[PDB]
Amino acid sequence: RRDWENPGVTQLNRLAAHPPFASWRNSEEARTDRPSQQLRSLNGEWRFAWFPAPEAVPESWLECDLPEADTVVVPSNWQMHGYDAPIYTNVTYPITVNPPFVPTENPTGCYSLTFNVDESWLQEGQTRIIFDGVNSAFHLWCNGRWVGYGQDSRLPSEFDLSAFLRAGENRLAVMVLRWSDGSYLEDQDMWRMSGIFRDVSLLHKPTTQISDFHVATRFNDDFSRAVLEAEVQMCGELRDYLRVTVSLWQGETQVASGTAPFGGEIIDERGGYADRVTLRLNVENPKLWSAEIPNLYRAVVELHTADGTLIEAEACDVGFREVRIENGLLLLNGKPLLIRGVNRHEHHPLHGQVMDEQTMVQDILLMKQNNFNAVRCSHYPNHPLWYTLCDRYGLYVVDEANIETHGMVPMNRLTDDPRWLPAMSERVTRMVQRDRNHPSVIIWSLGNESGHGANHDALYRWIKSVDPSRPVQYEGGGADTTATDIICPMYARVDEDQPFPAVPKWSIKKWLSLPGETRPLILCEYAHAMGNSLGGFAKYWQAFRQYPRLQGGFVWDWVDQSLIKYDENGNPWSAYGGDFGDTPNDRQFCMNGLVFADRTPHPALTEAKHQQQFFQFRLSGQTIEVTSEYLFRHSDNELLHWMVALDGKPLASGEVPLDVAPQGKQLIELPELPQPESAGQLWLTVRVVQPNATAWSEAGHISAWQQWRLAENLSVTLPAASHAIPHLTTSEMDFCIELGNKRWQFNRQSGFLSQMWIGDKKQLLTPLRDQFTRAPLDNDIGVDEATRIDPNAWVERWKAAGHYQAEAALLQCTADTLADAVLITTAHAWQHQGKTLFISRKTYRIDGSGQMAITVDVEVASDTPHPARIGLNCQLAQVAERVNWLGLGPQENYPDRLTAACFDRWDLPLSDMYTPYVFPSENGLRCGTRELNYGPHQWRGDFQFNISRYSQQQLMETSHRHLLHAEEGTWLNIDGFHMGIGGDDSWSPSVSAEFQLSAGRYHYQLVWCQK
Amino acid sequence: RRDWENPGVTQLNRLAAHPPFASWRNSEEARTDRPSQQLRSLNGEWRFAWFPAPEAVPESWLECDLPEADTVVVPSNWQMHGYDAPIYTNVTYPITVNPPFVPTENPTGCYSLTFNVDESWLQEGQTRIIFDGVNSAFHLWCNGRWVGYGQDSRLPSEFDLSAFLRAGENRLAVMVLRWSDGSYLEDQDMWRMSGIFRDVSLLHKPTTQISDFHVATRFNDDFSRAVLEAEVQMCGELRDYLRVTVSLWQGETQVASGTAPFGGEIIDERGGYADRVTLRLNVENPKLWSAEIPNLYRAVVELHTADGTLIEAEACDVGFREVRIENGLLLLNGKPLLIRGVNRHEHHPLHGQVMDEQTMVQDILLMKQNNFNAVRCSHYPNHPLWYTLCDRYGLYVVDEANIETHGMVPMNRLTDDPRWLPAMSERVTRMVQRDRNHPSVIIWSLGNESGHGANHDALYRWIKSVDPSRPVQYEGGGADTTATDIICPMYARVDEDQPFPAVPKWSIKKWLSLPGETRPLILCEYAHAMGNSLGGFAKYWQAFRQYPRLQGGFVWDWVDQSLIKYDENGNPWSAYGGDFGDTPNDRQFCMNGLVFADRTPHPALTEAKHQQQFFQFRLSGQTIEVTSEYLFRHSDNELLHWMVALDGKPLASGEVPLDVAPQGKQLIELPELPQPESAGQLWLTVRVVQPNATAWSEAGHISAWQQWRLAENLSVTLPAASHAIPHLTTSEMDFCIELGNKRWQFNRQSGFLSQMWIGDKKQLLTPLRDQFTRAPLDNDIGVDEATRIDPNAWVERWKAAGHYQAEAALLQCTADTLADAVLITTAHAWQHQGKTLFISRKTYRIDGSGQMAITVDVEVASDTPHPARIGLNCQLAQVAERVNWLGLGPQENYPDRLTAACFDRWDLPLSDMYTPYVFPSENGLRCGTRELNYGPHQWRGDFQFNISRYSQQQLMETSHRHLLHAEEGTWLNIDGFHMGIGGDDSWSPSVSAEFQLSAGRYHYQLVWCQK
Ligand SMILES: [Mg+2]
Ligand SMILES: [Mg+2]
Ligand SMILES: [Mg+2]
Ligand SMILES: [Mg+2]
Ligand SMILES: [Mg+2]
Ligand SMILES: [Mg+2]
Ligand SMILES: [Mg+2]
Ligand SMILES: [Mg+2]
Ligand code: NA
Ligand code: NA
Ligand code: NA
Ligand code: NA
Ligand code: NA
Ligand code: NA
Ligand code: NA
Ligand code: NA
Repeated sequence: RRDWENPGVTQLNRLAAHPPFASWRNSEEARTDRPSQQLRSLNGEWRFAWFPAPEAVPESWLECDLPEADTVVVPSNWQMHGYDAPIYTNVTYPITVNPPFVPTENPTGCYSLTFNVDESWLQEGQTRIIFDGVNSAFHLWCNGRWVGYGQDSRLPSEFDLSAFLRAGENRLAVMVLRWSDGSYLEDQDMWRMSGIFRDVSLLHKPTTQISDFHVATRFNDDFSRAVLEAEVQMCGELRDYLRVTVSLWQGETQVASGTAPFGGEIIDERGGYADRVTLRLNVENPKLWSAEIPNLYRAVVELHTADGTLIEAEACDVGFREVRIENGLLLLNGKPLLIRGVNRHEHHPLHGQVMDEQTMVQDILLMKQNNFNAVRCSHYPNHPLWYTLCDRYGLYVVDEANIETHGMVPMNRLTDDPRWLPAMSERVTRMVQRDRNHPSVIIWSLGNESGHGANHDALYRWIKSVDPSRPVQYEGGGADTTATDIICPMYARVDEDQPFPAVPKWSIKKWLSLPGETRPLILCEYAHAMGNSLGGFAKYWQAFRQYPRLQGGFVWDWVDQSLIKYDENGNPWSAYGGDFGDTPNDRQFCMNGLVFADRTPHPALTEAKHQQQFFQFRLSGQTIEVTSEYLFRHSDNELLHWMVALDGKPLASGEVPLDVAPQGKQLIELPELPQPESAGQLWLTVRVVQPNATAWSEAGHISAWQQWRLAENLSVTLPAASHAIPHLTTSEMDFCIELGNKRWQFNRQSGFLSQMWIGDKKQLLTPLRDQFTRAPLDNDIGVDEATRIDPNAWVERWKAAGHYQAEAALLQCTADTLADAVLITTAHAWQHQGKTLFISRKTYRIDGSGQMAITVDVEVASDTPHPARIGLNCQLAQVAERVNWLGLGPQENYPDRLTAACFDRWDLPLSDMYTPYVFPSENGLRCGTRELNYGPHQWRGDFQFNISRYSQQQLMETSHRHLLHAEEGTWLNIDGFHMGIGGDDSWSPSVSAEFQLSAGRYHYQLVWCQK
Repeated sequence: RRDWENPGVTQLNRLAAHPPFASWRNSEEARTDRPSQQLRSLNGEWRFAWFPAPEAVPESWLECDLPEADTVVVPSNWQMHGYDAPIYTNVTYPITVNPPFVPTENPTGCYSLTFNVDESWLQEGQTRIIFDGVNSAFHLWCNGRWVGYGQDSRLPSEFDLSAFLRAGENRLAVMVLRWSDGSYLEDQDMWRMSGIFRDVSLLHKPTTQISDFHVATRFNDDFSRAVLEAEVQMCGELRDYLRVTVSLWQGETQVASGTAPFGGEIIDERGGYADRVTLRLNVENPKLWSAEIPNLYRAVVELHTADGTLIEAEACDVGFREVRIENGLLLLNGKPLLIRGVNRHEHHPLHGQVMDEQTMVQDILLMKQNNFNAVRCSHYPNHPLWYTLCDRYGLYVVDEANIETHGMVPMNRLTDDPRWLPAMSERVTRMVQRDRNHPSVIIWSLGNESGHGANHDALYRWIKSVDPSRPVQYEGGGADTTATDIICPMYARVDEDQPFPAVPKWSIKKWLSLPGETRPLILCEYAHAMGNSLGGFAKYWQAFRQYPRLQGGFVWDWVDQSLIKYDENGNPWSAYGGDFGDTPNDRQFCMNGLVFADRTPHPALTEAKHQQQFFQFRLSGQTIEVTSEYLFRHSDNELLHWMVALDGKPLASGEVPLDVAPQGKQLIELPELPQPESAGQLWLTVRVVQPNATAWSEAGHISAWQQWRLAENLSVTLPAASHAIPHLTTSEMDFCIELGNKRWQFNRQSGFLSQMWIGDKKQLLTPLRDQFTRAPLDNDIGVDEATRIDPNAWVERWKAAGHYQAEAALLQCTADTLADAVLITTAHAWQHQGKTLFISRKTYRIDGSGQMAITVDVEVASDTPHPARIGLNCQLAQVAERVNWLGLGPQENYPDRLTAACFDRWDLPLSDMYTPYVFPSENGLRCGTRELNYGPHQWRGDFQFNISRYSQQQLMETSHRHLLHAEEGTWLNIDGFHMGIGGDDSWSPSVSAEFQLSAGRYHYQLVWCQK
């Protein structure tokens, strides 16, 4: 019947959706959340054979294992075992757009398992199989007989096997299709994979059973009284002796309990639900759930006879919290939230889209350690364990339906079509039925990038009707449609409007106050963290803090979707789109994470942590004012450490207990600090330290920091009068300068310093030259292709203007002998096709102390695109182990992403001065640097620098980090000025005006000496 | 696969729904609505075989005609051809409630047709087959090859036959199932039938085609300017040369036109619809559509080339009107509606549920002639022609989705279940897609009696999104849920609350002003017209007129659902539930009509016509004030006739043209009327007559009437002195009175007048006795049955109290001789089990003029249920041809249903004094009667009476009208007092307090003489 090419058939013989069941037959096991004998895992070694189409599958496979089959681990994606290629495409569907049809060549995965069933399971009750995740559609047979069919890759499909099984050995056969009509609703920007990629389980339920239960918590005005309402539904043999008991536990203490027979209130002319009961439990002074303090109770639902026979028990964690929107604000337990969120795909570099507990916990720990309090399930319901972990560790969750039709033209072509309403309804309704009891879920989402269709409006109303406890949001069709309670745009900028036709992205500040608008605004996606990014992140956070109705957002996104491949030597490397022969593909656009695929942080993670801090600081004279942004908790695991240093030299430090109420303030007066006689800038650094370990952090965890300049004493002392005078030697081709053990050589044809000697050892492999370009960042490139040129992207503007190919023409090169120095004066013009782009005028003053003072003045043509940098570069002959600097660090920082960096004396291995972005670009810059030390060299001034074994040219020319080779010596880039990195999005120019090098004239000065 | 036991499969290979198409290939034929050669009817003689289940159908039937098959007319219901029994059940499902399963014995109708097509249809283009109505589900084969499957009995199912067609003879095979999962949504209170019961057609469209079009009309503040917006969608290959023109025609004049290429506005990030276009046409001073003046334009939609070649055209009638709810009022073109509505099922006594143009037109004519302006499609989409007729004749329509789940427990079991959302959605969405261009449709309804579920809220929102031009209503779950724009209760009473748990029926006046309530109230069902009913109808209309937000209602219902059966002699009779061996059944509950099945009016229809009049009248002195209730039309076809009569004798008359603006008033001063010295009451009668014929009425049509009492001159003159004196003869057993040739005999054992003679001829066949009971009306019975007794019903209260069994104990019987008269005095006690129910005290005075004056004083025990009547009855020996009376008439009238009746001298054949209700009961009463003449007899007083060949006993004991036999002589019932008939509903006591006989003591007087 080709059910996989029919959106009218999304399942056959599939059981109703419900909250997580375990069918405990002992109430104490249910209370403690211990394993249930009635819930078995079928994970492990299965048999697998790959076919190019379902028509290629032999009939014998239904009755008998195929000899050519392999033994593989389940859950798995079959692409991860090498059976066919994973495909990375963003918007464009991986199949021809011809709904509801899929390709005749439809990769088919034939899974089978021989497994044991105990006689006891078949003597009574009901045995069901549960497939938590099958991508994208499947038929199931048991012992050769057809059972049913399922679609929706991201929710459990359950089938009754009671009539199919025999005692002892049984065989399942599962035919999994890569493509189905469901694929039209699964166009998320991610790797396209397939298989049985979540858990498989066997569940025994009694004939008379709990078939559904809902838990709600309502509160009085000040949250001092609550009512827990539990609606319980049964299936099977309905009798007067039946009862439900709901008991509520706080650890080992029972706080509340209620018992009732079945038979709900009358609801209409035909009566009520005889198979339902609602229990209402009064709870005095409930401990409330938040991401700050994830207080949980345990609810045990016992189905039993009145006279005391437990039939079965189910249970869940209960978090007492109210979510409501009032007067334009999203409130949790009466207080306005500030969402420090991130979007998180389910991705593992080795296992693909298979999730494990260890990876989930690792992610949650890192998120909380970096001041995140919220996660969006981009863009599908997650593995069931995710919600349990968010309940327990404390993260707010946006649970999102598995509906994305991005590649349709227009985007709402399916979502406005009533014929696709059934398929869409199932993806929304079965999510809600599964996840509605989790306190961590605070907002429902209708899916992602599917335009706005009448189906969205219908399903919005459905959710509002069945679950009034949670707002519903949806970004499609302009972010503020009738299908959303929250204005939830993606990549709307802070101040700048983007007035696209039909779906404009207004400035978020402006959006709030459009005529008639009252809703809160929380960005579903913002700060696109692709490669060297998160420029302008601080601008979002300032706006969030200033505007009550700007309640935060979810960063895009958590983890790079890179996959591991192996070279000829068997060494692993990170692969992206196209690396598996997948075509068409979207190359590196799958890597947008704050962390690498192996969960190593990108530098941008520290900027997020800092801007998302829960304590705010102000300094007034000697007094530090600390303000708490916590809504519910006191600062009961926090001390403030302070330190004052003079140009990195510690002068005084202390620690003070933090005792701040939520939303409260504490004033801390610093002790009397002695005025230092020595020249330099005094800097105050404060850090909030957590003395005690928590569920999510180690003792000594730093949660917040801030820095201020204190008193500065400008140096007025003159350097000691030099004994010697440098000697100049002139030839037609060179100016040569000598002083003691030092020599400098300036080439008179090029006008550059071409060599230096310390003692007898040469210092340069390439001359010291101006540099006005950078190896383009992902944000500089956007959607620019070799086959599809985007002329608006920064890289294309620079290329078209000739920035990368401009040749220095020498205008002036002179030498003068002074009383105590030699002065070299140069001027160069950079030209492309008769156009002068830049002029650089320099002096080099070499004095009797051996120091070389370099003054640089640059003119930039007003009509050329603003340059990426204004600086110098050279390749140093030496490779040293360490890099030591006085300036911002320790991590990579750029002009629009340097708030997290602190001014101090930093010392790192050379390798740490390179950031291994999978797609290579300009990287490793440190800004605000006053002194740099490397080998025998010292540079002083006020500059930005990077230092590495890789030239800008190599970074520019290499597509993958594993293909980079260390060059001879060390490439040094020292910039007077560097352009912002941007990142509001990564497909259009996003560098704000104040971070563009538009001044026309630029001045910087450096001293180069030997330390 | 048993697709008929799966609510997830409602169709296979079915084409999208759309407005009525004809694929005109000539624009003038489209404009004039003439036949299209591309649309063929397949109605006529088909081959048919009946089977007990689909499993019994032989495979050979797919390939060739079954020899055992019969030739039958299609469309038809196979029950009407006698292949199996139609079932009448109200609430209880006709199948075991076990969703989604149906009985294994599932009557299966195998239809086939041999046909050929035009050569050119085999050449190119798309040939589809359209089944307008198949009950309840079907599979389709063409030339032995399976095509598809369909459900929903009340909307067209269309399938592409292009790839199945062959040269020469083709064969259709249609397997129709009586029961399917669709049956769970089709539990309407009606006969349960099956088959291909609406049209079958073939439609040949081009491959490049108009696939959908929507027409909208928006207005400025005073309706002097309109914009017609037409959205047009195509299927097939897009070409740059393609255009759409929409032209608007007022008869033969083109008033507006717009032309554009395809390609709609940008709607999201992916662009717009390249396969759609919206045309906007400015219309100055549009003629507006209303039921009062159904002004229509013709919209012609042409798919054509830029250089003028027509590809195809579609078209519809356009009515310019705005429907909105504002400030709690339902407005049409800015004016508040008063709905004079009726519910109408599609029913024919011979053809079952097959509708034809002639019957539809007959219904509309009768509805408009009886002052109805609105119809509710209870409870499913109607035959497509219905809406066209309502567009053109002018009736407001509520279009209702084919969803009723009344028999579920509770009522919302399916409608609150997300697994039934897909099946429900199609029944709503496909109705809107079909009917949205009809101006007569002003309100969408989500179905009937299915409780209130989340699926209702979802679909409510879907309609509001897709079609903002019409309010959405739904009565289920308490009539004021979140799924309705209009408070739309069924059988809510005017003043009396019915505070049922969960779903109370408040007094409609009270309902409006409940805290927070703002919506209009229009009863979806009221005034249940079952048998002798419509008591208290005037109370509704008084309330509707007084309360702005009470905007009327829909009477239940238009036509009795009786079916024709034939007796042994071939004579037809009207049959109801159970008469076909159908069991369980709900007997006469299928007959609730204002008209009989053959469209003959019940007496109740005139009460409806009168109360629904469009002119209101007041009298002050000699001035008649006429007020128009029309919203839009002037009284341009109206003449007022007035007449004054003294006790039925015409005294003066005249006529005046009505010249009244909508909502306006006209004063008409009556001339100087001559004062009659002759005693009696003067009565004024006015009637509004339409001099000119219309589309819906004949010349001379009476649309309104009213009566007033004018001057009364009481008679003070004494009658002529008696010439003779009556003589008394006494025996132990009798008092006999003689005067001339007249004799009266009073039985001294019984205490009643047992005989009268004129000469030798006996006048009585049964003695003249008190009567306190009536043959129970349907309203007296309710849901009371032999198997399940309902003690609250009036009939059960009367039976339990012994009213029907009470025996007359004689207390007193005396005779006195006066100066000119003989006086008989009697007293009787009616008792049951020692309890005295009633006491009757009488005097009979027989004077020398031969007149018998009867004075009756009755005492009714306060603790007995109030009696049905207080009167006398006898069986007269005489059978005469005519009945002449001075009182209310000419039609049957009761105390709570007599406003339409007029006081005058009436003269009818005896048969007209009997109302042939299919279920026999008390009938034919006429009230307010001062004089009754029958043969030689005259009765005078102030009484109610009925007169017929049927005793109350026979009417009470006979289940069907055709089983009644004329008894010897004539049964006369003369009541001093008669109880109301009620009818607010027919399953609970509904007679209002003021019409119950609760006064305890009653007096009346009569004179019996020979004329
Ligand atoms: Mg499918
Ligand atoms: Mg216990
Ligand atoms: Mg046993
Ligand atoms: Mg997308
Ligand atoms: Mg700072
Ligand atoms: Mg079905
Ligand atoms: Mg019903
Ligand atoms: Mg009247
Ligand atoms: Na805010
Ligand atoms: Na991406
Ligand atoms: Na503390
Ligand atoms: Na690169
Ligand atoms: Na009204
Ligand atoms: Na009925
Ligand atoms: Na007139
Ligand atoms: Na009867």
